[PDB]
Amino acid sequence: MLLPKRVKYRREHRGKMRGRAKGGTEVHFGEFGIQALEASWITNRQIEAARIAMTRYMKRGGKVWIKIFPSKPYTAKPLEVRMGSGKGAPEGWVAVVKPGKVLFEISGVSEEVAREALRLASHKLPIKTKFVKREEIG
Amino acid sequence: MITKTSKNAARLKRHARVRAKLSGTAERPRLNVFRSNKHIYAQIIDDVNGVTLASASTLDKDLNVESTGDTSAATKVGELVAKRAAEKGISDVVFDRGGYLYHGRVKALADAAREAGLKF
Amino acid sequence: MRVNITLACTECGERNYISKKNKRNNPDRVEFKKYCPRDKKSTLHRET
Amino acid sequence: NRLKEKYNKEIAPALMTKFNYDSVMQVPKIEKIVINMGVGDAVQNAKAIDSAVEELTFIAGQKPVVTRAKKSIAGFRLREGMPIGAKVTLRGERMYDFLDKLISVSLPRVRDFRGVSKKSFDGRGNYTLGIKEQLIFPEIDYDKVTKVRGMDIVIVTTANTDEEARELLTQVGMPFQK
Amino acid sequence: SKKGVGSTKNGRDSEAKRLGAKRADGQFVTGGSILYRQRGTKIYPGENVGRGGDDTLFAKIDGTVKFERFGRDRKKVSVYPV
RNA sequence: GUCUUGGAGGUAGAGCACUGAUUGGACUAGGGGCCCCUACCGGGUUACCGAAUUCAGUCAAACUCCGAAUGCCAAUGACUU
RNA sequence: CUGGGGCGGUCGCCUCCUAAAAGGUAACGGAGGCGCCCAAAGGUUCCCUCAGAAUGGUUGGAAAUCAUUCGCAGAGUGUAAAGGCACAAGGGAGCUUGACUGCGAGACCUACAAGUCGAGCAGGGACGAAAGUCGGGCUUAGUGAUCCGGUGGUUCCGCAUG
RNA sequence: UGGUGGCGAUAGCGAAGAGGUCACACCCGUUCCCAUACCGAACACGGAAGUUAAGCUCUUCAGCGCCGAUGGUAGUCGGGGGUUUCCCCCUGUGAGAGUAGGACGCCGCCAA
Repeated sequence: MLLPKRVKYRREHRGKMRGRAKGGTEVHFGEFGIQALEASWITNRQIEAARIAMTRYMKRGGKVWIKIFPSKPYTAKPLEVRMGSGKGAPEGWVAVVKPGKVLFEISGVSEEVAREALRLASHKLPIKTKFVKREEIG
Repeated sequence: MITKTSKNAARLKRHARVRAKLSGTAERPRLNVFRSNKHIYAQIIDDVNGVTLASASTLDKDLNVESTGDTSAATKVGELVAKRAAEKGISDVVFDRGGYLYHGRVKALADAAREAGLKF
Repeated sequence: MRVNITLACTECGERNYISKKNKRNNPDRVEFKKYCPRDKKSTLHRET
Repeated sequence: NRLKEKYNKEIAPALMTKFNYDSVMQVPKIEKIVINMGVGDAVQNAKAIDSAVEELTFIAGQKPVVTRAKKSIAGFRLREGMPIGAKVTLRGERMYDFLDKLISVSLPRVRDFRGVSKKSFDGRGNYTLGIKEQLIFPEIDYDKVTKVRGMDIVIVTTANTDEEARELLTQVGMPFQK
Repeated sequence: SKKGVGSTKNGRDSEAKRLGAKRADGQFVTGGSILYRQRGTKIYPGENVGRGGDDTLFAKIDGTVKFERFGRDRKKVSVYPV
């Protein structure tokens, strides 16, 4: 449950999501994360559906990171009214999610805890996923 | 502690705002004054070419004063250099004020050029 | 208070202009000088 | 020239022998003193800013300049214009009679005067000095205004570090609080 | 059915006033013709170009038109004759 | 029209150079807590918020230090029409 | 005008975005403003450069002022966005009224009506030693046809002639 | 060696030495010519006691800022395909960042 504090504008365009994200296709702060696979809008409530239902399964766990952040106001005209006549009420918030962008990072956790604590948040997120760990070179 | 602008330092910030007003030549080369502490010079320059056409200074072993670095007797170079380009014949020149005030004895250099002939 | 009032001649008595001026900020019978073509020179032009 | 003949005879070589510099001219000096009223009539409602003229010209006959407010203030008076406090940024040889009127004449007319400002340097060489009284300076008349103000006097040195400047002012002989 | 809800608060727009390169890089250009309309000085004038009241660029003595660079990222219109 | 060549413009992309928004860590001006005392100066406890600043890392139609692909304006060499 | 109409709201002008790298380019799409103000906030000559921060001080305070470094601009630029500006178009002095008559080669834009830029000439100036600049405000808003009446001037006409 | 120019910070910030007879400098004074919202700091003026300290020149550094590739990718003209909020090839273009690297300057004119 997060929202941007004071935005430059209250009603914004919807954009065209395509291609790979500009950056952050690589978990680097913590150990294990989920990387998304499709392009989608992720609302505010679903990261709230994530940071809860990971700390269910992460009773004594490390810090849970979220590299996503919502800044796009998805917008509704009030229902059962005609087309046109002004752009509608800002219905809440919605985040920018390209495919390939590693969503979360979770640290202080072994393999086998991270294959279910990170799995159950992916049932709440509307995007097909894959588990992604780290790598050195480097 | 108090950092000061040198009298050469900020002077070329005052000189370039004259350089954005005049074209250097127009069969009329530009003419600047260099007022040092000791003795004061005069060159005849022109863009585009950058050719110093003819020149002298108060430092000149020919035609000494010999008061050397004081009032308009040191503007004999203002009389001399206009007589020097008079044999070039060129010209009714453009006059740079340098970064100094056209006041005297900086004015008195260019004063000495006009009855030495050159129309400006 | 801004009122557009002509600035007539004194050599000939001839209006010839419009100027913007303020009633408060310039309450006097204001006077500039301009060029009257029927007087061919620089000419004292009071407000009228 | 009693302060002026003081350091032009002994003080500038005395710092050279204390610790070195090249080029014996490389020695800090007295640069400039900026006397201030800062008053602004408290708060513009006197209306006499210009009362501070008569109060200031007899410290030294230097004509002063009222400092104009360079900003509009939301919490007090006023917007820009309507100046706030006077100023003499004196220099030169009138400098070296202002300070002879300070040390042995008017600075003991501070009532509890012993020594002062261990830390009032600006860190890198200026010397700040606040003044809270105005019977201090000698040609001020007690027959005159009888109203109470305050002042600053900002003594400026030449040294890079106030290390060298504080030790300069002690060769000047400035009574500090120790 | 329908309820009547408005309104839009934002419908207005100015008349579109034009800019851009009115000539090209290499044009013969008569005296006093407008090279390049500007809001300000987006490009400076050089040889035989003036500056208008709208700070516009227009050529005095005829000939070719070259768009140049000051250095580092600053353009400059000069007019070279035949 | 087609190739060469010259250009204007800040888009798609990108990245943070600014205008903003933002994740996390160090740093801690200020604050609160808790006590001592404050009858007052003040001090100590923070796994308490926290401005700057800094190490990384995200994102912008009304953000660009940068900037393509074509597209338009022409030249003079043609090769067709 | 209209996502049937009504009610609501808008009708014109300037700026931005949507606008697809020339330029335009729509909707009851997303933001602001405009029906003025400056006798100087105009012209010119000549100077100078910001905001914020830290350091210390007079009642001095989280900040009015004052000093030393930082500070390419985070300041201002009448008013609001875009562009632009420190060699200044930004601040300060002095002298001033070019906030100019007759124009105008030529261009830009476009249904037309319009609107915009102007090098250069003459008349006389202003500022400046000159060089030279000056036909209003850094630009882009702040304004509206025709008809009808009034005012100033008219080596114009005037109903057989004056 | 000084003065004036022309070239995109490859020219610059920063650190460190070295130079002054001549030149540029600080420096000295303010009766003059003229200035400060005040004042010989500046601006103006005439003089030569002191100086490398600062300016300025040269020399070393790549800490910063700058320039700047090749290859490869994002994007994309033009076809062609699809599982069509998007994705895939093929032809040609090709970014941005990064990087190999360059660079803390050249080229004049006059004057001694």
